[PDB]
Amino acid sequence: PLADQILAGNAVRAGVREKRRGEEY
Amino acid sequence: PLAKDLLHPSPEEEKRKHKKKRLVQSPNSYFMDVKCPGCYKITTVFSHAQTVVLCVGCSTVLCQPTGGKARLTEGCSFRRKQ
Amino acid sequence: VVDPFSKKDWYDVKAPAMFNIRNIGKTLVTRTQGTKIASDGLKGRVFEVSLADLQNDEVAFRKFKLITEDVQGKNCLTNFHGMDLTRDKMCSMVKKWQTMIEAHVDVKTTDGYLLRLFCVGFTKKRNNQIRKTSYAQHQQVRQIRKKMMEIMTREVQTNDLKEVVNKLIPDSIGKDIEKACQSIYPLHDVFVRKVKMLKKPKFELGKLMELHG
Amino acid sequence: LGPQVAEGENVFGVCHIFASFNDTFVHVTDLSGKETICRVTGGMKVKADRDESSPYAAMLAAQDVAQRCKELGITALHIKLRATGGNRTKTPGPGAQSALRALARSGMKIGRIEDVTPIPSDSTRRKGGRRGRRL
Amino acid sequence: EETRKIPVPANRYTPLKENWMKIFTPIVEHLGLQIRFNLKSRNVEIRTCKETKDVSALTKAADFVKAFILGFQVEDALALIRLDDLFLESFEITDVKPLKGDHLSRAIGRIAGKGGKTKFTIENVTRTRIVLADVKVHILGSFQNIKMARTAICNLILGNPPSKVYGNIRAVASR
RNA sequence: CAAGACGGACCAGAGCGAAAGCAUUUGCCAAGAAUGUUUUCAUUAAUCAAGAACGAAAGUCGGAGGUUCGAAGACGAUACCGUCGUAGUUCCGACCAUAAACGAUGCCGACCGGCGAUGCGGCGGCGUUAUUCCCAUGACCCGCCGGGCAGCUUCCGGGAAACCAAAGUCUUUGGGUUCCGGGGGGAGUAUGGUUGCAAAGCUGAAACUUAAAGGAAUUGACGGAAGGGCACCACCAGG
Repeated sequence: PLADQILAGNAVRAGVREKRRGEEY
Repeated sequence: PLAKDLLHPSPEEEKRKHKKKRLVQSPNSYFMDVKCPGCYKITTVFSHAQTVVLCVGCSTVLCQPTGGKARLTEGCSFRRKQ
Repeated sequence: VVDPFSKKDWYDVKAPAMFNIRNIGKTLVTRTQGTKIASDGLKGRVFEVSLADLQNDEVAFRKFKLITEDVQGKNCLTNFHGMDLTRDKMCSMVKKWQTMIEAHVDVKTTDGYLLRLFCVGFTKKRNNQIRKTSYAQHQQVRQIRKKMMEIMTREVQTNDLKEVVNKLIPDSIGKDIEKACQSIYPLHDVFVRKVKMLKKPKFELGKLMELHG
Repeated sequence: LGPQVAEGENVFGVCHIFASFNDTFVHVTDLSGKETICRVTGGMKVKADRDESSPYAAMLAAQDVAQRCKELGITALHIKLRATGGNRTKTPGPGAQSALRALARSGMKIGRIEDVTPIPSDSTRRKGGRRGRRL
Repeated sequence: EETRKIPVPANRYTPLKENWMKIFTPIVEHLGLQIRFNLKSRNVEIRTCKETKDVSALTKAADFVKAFILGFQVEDALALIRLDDLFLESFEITDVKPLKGDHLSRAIGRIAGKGGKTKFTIENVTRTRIVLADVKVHILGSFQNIKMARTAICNLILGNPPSKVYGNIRAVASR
């Protein structure tokens, strides 16, 4: 769809990235 | 397929073929006897006549030439001869 | 440095008596300042008016040119000048697998309005026809063109522009050609696509009163 | 100021929207076409040759002519589109559609759309050669 | 009450039948106009009702179905509905150079490209849409995108190889 | 209002013409293909050098007209573009006779596939329309025949293959006849002859030099190009 293509080209992608960084007894 | 007696064709294929492509060629034309409705005389007319043929006594128009067979006048009667 | 539209004033323009709706609108004309008179600038104005703006239930794809040449004290007075079809109708009406036949005549009427007709017709596909293309041969085209010439020539010439205009209102000429010409090749969309006005006689005022009321 | 017409009935005009490939003209006339009300080109709205044929210049032009005709008192217009015609292209550009939608955006009542561009029956040789296109 | 009528050709009648549902549902639901198919004159009829606001959408609605008349898909016509600045530009292939006979068909083939791919590429470059009629070419997009796609098409029919136009149109897309 | 130009859409798997080519109406003039034929002559035929007819566009001489476009040319920007514009483009009258003038494909003849479309003519046949037509006649529908035009396909066979219903019926080699080729350059060059006012046109070498020149399809590789993904031995914000 042309509306979807224009809106997605004018917006920013976000979301997916999983970064792995980093008592009872 | 690939097997048919060319010597003895059934009459519908021979009638269907072009007149020169028949096994022994024969014309599609014929001679016909016409009677004028205004009289009783009989006239022999070619089916594919190219000239206008007039009555010997009535002098009426019997047949009109067209591209193929002649156009007989509405009223004239005809019977195929032989 | 000063606005000209305060100097301007309005006139009201009415339609002739053939037409159900007579209010065809207003006109913005300069007042007379002694140099030029408003009438002389108002005695020649052509109006391209749709038919649906003239009658309530008529179609809109036929347009009439009406020429205003008289003023009557904030009352513009018009007369017939021509007729034409809309461009979208003319474009959609020429489709492909068919033949178009178009003809024209120059003809004189009963009251001096020498005028020209252009009419168009299209070959029609039959209801049981499986052939894609419905083309007429050249001799059929000539015979059809002849027949529409005599039909439109006879049913314009013997009448007056009252009866000519009321024939052009439902386009009885086109449907009559369609009815009388269907025996050579059946036709599809027969209309008088254009009427010109080649010549006019001297202006008379009583006939405008007959044309209006 | 304006026509002496009651509140129920509107007053009609017509609008020549001439959308050439270099600019766009907005000419408003009465039903005759002889007398002029307004005409606003894409050059008078932008002080730049970039946007002379832009949809933006035509939009500003249509807003300007709509507010000026409402100032004068014309409440309804017929619409007559036109392209450059003749040997060249016959279809109106985006400037014409921009001007049309912009003057309809002002709340002003729109009439009937007629697209009468000078389509030739047959015409003479075109401006380019045997070789050259736009680009 | 404002009224719009748009003619339909004969070859556009069957696609108008198979896509009628997704034509009137965007109009009556979230845009609110009256739709019908005038079957005698073969026209598309648009009317206002008492449930109309944002009157410009009226005009937009017309252009909506006009896009579907010109050969465009339904979703691109929805893109005319949703967006506010989306235009149609149309020109004939011969309006820019006189080509007659097989040369005109070859120019069509250069615009389309093998498998359509060349034409396809230009949309992904220019965020436009392109209809290739018999001789006409229709372009749907914003004004700068229309200009860019039109220049790409005109160079494609100058005689420039489609590979060169492919590379340069991928390059110019980045501005 | 006028001046010349051009006949769009309709316009096509189209039609016509020996080819080049041909699209506004109407009238006149002489030709013509195909079809129909229980007409006529009776071998009158096929192919062929010179020559002749026509021969797109451009172009050369006299006029007429110059609307548009426009080689040359003058300007502005940057060989590509824009403004103006000469010859030319148009018509008549004489020349020039070349085109990728293509099917890159002498002509005449015999045999040899399939499908369903089309144009014209002829033949046969129920039905629907001509405001139920009061008979024919047109328009459709169904089927056949004859030449055409043109698609899609084929273990017809052929071919180097692309492909081809001929480019098939060819080492299982002979239907009639014309031109023409013999590795690449030297070279369409020099010389001779001939035509043309001219430009040029037809014909046309060798010495010498070289192991190549070229044709048909298919992707293997290929500096690179476009998308993403991960990382403080990468970046942002910092220490």
